[PDB]
Amino acid sequence: IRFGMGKVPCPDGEVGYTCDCGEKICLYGQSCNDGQCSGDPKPSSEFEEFEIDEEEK
Amino acid sequence: IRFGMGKVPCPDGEVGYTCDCGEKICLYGQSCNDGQCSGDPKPSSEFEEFEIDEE
Amino acid sequence: IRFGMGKVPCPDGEVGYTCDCGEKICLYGQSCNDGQCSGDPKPSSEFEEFEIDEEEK
Amino acid sequence: IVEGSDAEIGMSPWQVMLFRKSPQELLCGASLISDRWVLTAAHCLLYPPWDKNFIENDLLVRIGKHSRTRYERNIEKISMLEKIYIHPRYNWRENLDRDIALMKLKKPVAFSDYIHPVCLPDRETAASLLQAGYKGRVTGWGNLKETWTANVGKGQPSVLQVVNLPIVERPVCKDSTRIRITDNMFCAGYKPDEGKRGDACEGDSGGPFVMKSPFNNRWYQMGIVSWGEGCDRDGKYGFYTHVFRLKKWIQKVIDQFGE
Amino acid sequence: IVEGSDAEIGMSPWQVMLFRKSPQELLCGASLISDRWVLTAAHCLLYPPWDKNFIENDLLVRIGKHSRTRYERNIEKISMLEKIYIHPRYNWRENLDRDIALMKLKKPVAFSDYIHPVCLPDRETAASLLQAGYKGRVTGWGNLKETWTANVGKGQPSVLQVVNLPIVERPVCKDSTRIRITDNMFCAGYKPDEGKRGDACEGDSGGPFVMKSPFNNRWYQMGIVSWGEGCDRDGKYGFYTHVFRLKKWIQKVIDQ
Amino acid sequence: IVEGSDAEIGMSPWQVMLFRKSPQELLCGASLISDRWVLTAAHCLLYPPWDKNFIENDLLVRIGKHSRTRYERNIEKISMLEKIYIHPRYNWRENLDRDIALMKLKKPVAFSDYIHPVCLPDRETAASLLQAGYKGRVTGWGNLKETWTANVGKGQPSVLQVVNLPIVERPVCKDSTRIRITDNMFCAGYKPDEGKRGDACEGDSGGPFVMKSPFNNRWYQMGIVSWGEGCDRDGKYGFYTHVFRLKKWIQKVIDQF
Amino acid sequence: FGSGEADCGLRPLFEKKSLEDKTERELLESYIDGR
Amino acid sequence: TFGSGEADCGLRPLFEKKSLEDKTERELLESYIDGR
Amino acid sequence: TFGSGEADCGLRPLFEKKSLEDKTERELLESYIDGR
Repeated sequence: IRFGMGKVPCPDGEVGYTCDCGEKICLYGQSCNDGQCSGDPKPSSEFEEFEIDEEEK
Repeated sequence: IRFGMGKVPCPDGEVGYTCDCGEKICLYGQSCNDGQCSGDPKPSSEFEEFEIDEE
Repeated sequence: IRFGMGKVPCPDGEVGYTCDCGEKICLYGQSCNDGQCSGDPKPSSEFEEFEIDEEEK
Repeated sequence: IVEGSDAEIGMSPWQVMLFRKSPQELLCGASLISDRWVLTAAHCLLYPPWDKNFIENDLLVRIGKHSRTRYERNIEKISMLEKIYIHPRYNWRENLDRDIALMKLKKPVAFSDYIHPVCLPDRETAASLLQAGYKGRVTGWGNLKETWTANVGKGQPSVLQVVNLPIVERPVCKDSTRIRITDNMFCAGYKPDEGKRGDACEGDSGGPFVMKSPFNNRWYQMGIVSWGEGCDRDGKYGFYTHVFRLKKWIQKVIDQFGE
Repeated sequence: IVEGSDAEIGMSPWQVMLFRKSPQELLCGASLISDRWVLTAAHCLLYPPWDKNFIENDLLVRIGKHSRTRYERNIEKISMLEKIYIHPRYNWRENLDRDIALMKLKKPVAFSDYIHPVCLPDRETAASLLQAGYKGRVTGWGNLKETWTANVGKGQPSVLQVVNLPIVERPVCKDSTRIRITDNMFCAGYKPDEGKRGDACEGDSGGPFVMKSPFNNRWYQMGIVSWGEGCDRDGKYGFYTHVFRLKKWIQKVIDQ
Repeated sequence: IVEGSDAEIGMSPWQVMLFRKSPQELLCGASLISDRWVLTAAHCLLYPPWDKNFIENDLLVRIGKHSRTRYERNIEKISMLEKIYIHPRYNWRENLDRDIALMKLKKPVAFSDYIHPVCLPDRETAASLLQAGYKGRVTGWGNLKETWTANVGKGQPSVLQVVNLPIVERPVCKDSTRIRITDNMFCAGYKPDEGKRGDACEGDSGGPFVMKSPFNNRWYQMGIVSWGEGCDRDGKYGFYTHVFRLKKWIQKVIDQF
Repeated sequence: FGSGEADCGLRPLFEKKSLEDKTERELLESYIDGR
Repeated sequence: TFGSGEADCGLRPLFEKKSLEDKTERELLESYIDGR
Repeated sequence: TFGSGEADCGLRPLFEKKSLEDKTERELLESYIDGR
């Protein structure tokens, strides 16, 4: 996937997935209004990753 | 080994090995005392090899 | 052995053996230091040799 | 591939092309890793922003090709997919993290001079080769450039292109973009100072990033073409999926779903 | 190597490095001739005027190297020596006549893409390749410049250097050095009147002088960097141990 | 030999070359006096100032040579030394008196057309021959000049050199050097005004000064090249050891032990 | 079994034939050098 | 098959063994045998 | 006779035994009288 070429356009408002707006890449968790991206990119869960899976020993 | 660069300088007298004296190179059996190399070379080597044999 | 040439270099002072000084020959004892020597060599003797001891066969 | 050259017949016998049945099109590139398994980048199969959600019954695996269009009558073998496994932690949001997937073939392929697997990095090989400065080779049929003059066709190479690129140091990849860069990705490309250049591009995605081990003369796959900003852009760098880190998973699926 | 260029990766697999244990220092170059036999110049081991007489335990041999300093991990091969064999009639007092010596390795080094033995000459080839004009190849990690106390240079090379030098007709060699020349030696180098220039220098000693036989595309070792006056000086040439002439001895220490 | 000439093949069958093993080099000359006994000068084996002090196992004896360097294959014989007897009165300290030595070969040398012993002089052949004016022959592969120039010529000879020198009158010998003379020595060489010149030189030491008795045509060894001042200097004369005198010692030690 | 890779990484047309593709050496030279 | 030891000596695995020639190699060969 | 063994010394087999005269020889003989 190649960003920057407007191939993945952000929906007006809070982009739910990382994408490009004007020419800037709005990280998941921001809202862009035309040529401008404002927000606080800190999603994708706040809880750290862990291991579990059905590998019962 | 490379001579000419004072890496192998020899002492005064009968230079027991080819050396770099002042600027010149002295030969085995020759001699030098700072101001030039004086004397006649030995030689070794010139003498055709041999090996005493019989049975 | 050849003297005069300088093949037998002389030690400054003492001269334990008849050496070659600057060029003039300096006999045993005649201390050399480039500019000739004491002029007086020695030891020395004038009595005629003789035999009076066993050492041979 | 941008700023590349035509590949040699059989110089990349692992290159696989993901073809869409209908409409016929080149979807992505891929790498043969065994006789019945193909490694590729998950985003090719699943990307909601592009309404992407392929079923194994929607793709064809073309192996041993060279011409981007010619049907290599007795050279290329085409295999159908039996099943697809996209990494369960595929984060297509936020940063395309763990962009990796495995496709099983309904029938094992018969290798040849044109069909041969690439090795997955072991550990020593990984630690030895993955370093700032060492070069890797990318191969693909993807777009020749970002954008060009129409007339001829704006792009699309006629034969597999190939370009060698150096591994760039982490801080640099990180400073080259604002997308949260994870440990499961690395970047490759020439720094603006080097007059040499080149990069992967749209359509090269999924393609391998192979390196050749001096210690044993074998070709190992270090990365998978994942994302980047434009193609061959001054300052930006293309990021490849750090295969060796996902190796644990690759093995797991393979072992439980086959051998 | 004065006026040389960095050698290509693996363009000289026989090149060996004589490394001193402590202090760590590069002593000489050498060349792999059999899986366990290395060849080097005698003066690299025994040269009294420099308090040099290296016992078979004072050195180390790093085979298959390209970089001088760095430790090419799974590429180079560091081997220990079992015994040093210096030529019997080695005349270090007069002109380094018969400046040849062999070193036996504790264990036969497995060959790789970077480690391969060179072929020793034979009467035929030797007689066909050793001619004034014909060029040879010198290789080594020694001084890039003679480095005079004023001429600011970098000195040590970063990577192995290689240089191609033409063999010079005996009389010109004879006529250039005041040192007595012998049949066990031959000189190479560019005549002042020519444009190109280059030569071996301190640190390259022991390095192999090789030529490629166009009769079977193989590299034959014709000489060993022995002695010379200064480095790359106008008119002076470098002297190399005439390997082929000593083949009898080289062979004798082995034979069967 | 300064001012000499190439010798004829076999004209001095007793001329021996004292050769050094390692390094290879010419040490001195000598004379075969028997199938296993060689006579040489003491200083060629012992002379502290130059650090010379050899052992039988470090020297070689090349008998029947001609070319100074070439290994004369089927012609020469190269023997090893068993024991070296030096005179217990070798005065290297001040006089170079009794400068004489004998070496015993490990194995006898088979004589040939090129190897034959010289005769030692008897109490009267000595008396009749050792007389001022009588000429003797000195041979050796030594230096051609005191100090030679290279390039347009060399210094060391190619083939054995021969030269005839007249025995000089005692008083002149004495008045020619500062080095005290003795009865155990004699000097030879032409006087300045005589015109003709020549003299042994470095590398000729230990060489024989032989003469031919008109009484029987035999070649007798009267002297041994010992010391001198320079080489071919106008005014100096070479000093050779008086063999006939030290003979009493030689014959004694020839019965050995 | 299926997965084995006993010959993985060895191209039949090149590695098996002591033949290198044009740019192959460029990787080797990017390795042993350090610049 | 016989001979003695390393018959394949002098043949470099990264050049001769793969039909490759180092830059200056030609320079050597010319001196030996050149055109005119 | 006595002496110390074999009496054949001083006789060059290449000259004396073959009745030949080496160049310089003649000069030594003349020195025993001529001069006075």
